[PDB]
Amino acid sequence: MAKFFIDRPIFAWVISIFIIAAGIFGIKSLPVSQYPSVAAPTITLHAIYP
Amino acid sequence: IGIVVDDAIVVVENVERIMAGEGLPPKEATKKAMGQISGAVIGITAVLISVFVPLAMFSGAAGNIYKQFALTMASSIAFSAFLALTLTPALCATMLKTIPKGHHEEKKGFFGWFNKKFDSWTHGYEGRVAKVLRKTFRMMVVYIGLAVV
Amino acid sequence: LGSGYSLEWGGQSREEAKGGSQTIALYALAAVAVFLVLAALYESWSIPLA
Amino acid sequence: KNAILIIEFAKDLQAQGKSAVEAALEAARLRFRPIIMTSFAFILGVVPLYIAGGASSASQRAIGTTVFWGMLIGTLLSVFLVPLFYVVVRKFFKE
Ligand SMILES: CCCCCCCCCCCCCCCCCCCC(=O)O[C@H](COC(=O)CCCCCCCCCCCCCC)COP(=O)(O)OCCN
Repeated sequence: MAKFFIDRPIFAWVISIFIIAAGIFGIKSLPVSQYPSVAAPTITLHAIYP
Repeated sequence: IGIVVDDAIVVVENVERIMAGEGLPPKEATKKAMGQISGAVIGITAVLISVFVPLAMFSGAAGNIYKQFALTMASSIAFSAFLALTLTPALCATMLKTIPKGHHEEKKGFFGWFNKKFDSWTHGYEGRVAKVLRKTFRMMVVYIGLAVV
Repeated sequence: LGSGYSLEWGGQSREEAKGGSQTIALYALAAVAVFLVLAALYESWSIPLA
Repeated sequence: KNAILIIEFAKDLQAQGKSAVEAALEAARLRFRPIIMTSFAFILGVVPLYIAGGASSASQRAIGTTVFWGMLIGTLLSVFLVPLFYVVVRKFFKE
């Protein structure tokens, strides 16, 4: 693997550029927040009996 | 940030040492370096990833935080290892000019001072290690005490 | 018209105001991808232009 | 990682006519410098968190203290203790 790429710098550069582009695209579509979602769901039932 | 440069540092240091101590053209000095240290990279990467693998296997708020930390750490480390294997050799063989004979030597100012200090530190460290190995019993009790503390 | 009178779109009009066109944006990506692939295959930055 | 960097090289080197002590000493001598480089790069990188301040600095300081001191002390102790571990383990669990 290491001997294959020692003779082909341009192919390695191409792979690196593809990785960079993928990273930028991923950054462009990531929501921001303070902390991850850690709260569990809850359901409340309301009743009235005057 | 400080962990993704370990493999590249290892590779570059090995190739630089070979070039400086053997006077070798970069293209095959790189191949020799890759042959020598092709297993250390994989060992280091496996060791690093095996500890962050279990963090992503818990539930709750703590589990969520652990997953968020561990997945990012592991993905970055894996990409760093792949890049060190793939791209580092190419640049080190093509974009790195030949080292002039003794170019690293004859440094003056801060660099020469630092080189002397580091040589002295290495000599002292080797002298201490060679000694700590003739007492394999007392040092074990010292280690046990350290662990207990 | 004074305040108290607004405007809304319907049917086909909704998406036009919701955005324009982005066909040119994607056409450029398909060229960069082809250039990168051809550069990797040829092992040279200059030939893929032909 | 720091321990394996020496253990693997010593294991490879002893397999060819090298005693345990000789292999351990040679491995330590050859692997010293990269270990220091890789450890202190991390230490200097994490220093910014150690002295954090401003908005949301409590968590930064909390993580920085532990990581910084653990790395420093662990590296300083390991660089001197790992060869002993290799020698003792090889001597007791023969083969
Ligand atoms: C000559 C050589 C002879 C070889 C020796 C002979 C063969 C002996 C083989 C013995 C095999 C070990 C038997 C251990 C029983 C398994 C213990 C429970 C495992 C379990 O519940 O799942 C784990 C729970 O961790 C979680 O994430 C959930 C939280 C609970 C974790 C607390 C459990 C304590 C774990 C301490 C270590 C236990 C062993 C773990 C390997 C996650 O693991 P998994 O279910 O996903 O399985 C990995 C599949 N890829």
